[PDB]
Amino acid sequence: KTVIYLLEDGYVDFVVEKIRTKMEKLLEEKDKIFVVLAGGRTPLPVYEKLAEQKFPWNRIHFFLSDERYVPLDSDQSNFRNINEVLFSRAKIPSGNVHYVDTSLPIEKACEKYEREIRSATDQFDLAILGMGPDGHVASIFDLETGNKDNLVTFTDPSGDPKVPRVTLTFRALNTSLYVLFLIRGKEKINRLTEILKDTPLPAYFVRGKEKTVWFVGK
Repeated sequence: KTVIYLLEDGYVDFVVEKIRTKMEKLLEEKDKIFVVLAGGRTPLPVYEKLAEQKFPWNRIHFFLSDERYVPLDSDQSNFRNINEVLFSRAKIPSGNVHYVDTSLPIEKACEKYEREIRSATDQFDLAILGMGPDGHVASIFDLETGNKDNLVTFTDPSGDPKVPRVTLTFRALNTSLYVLFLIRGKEKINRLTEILKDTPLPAYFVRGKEKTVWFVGK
């Protein structure tokens, strides 16, 4: 099923508490858990507070949902931004953090990341995703991209900044037991209403195997 929380106040705190609870439940059941993270303006503040929680970080493995094909120290890099708020703030083992190596030619960066994901797990436990004001998810802007028969693919220059992207596909995202979307404001609410009326925006196709949850602010 899908659950939508409409929040007026205390957005970040509420989201962090829900994520905390879920992650703690997962860890009662399983030795290691596997978590997919989007970048962007809404997830980052949530990660910043998650980094402060007392988790057994050695049991938690993290994967980017997508990456901009730019240097990893660029302010446009999802790695840099999530490293700043989470990976460099919580004491997560290096081996537990998985990202796109944009120093490689883009196809090779994709294949390397695909191999790493496969090696780590056949199933994500949790995906924490944003959605753009156009309905895009991860760096899936077009349905062809999301439908690619791979776990990881790449795009032509797309989105803003308009740069090539490496992204997990619908296939990869949809192995997640729980998919959480974190959105705020009127435009993204408008896109969510379109999704409720079966408009095939990219985000429409990403569902958790157990549950899809939207945390909607504003």
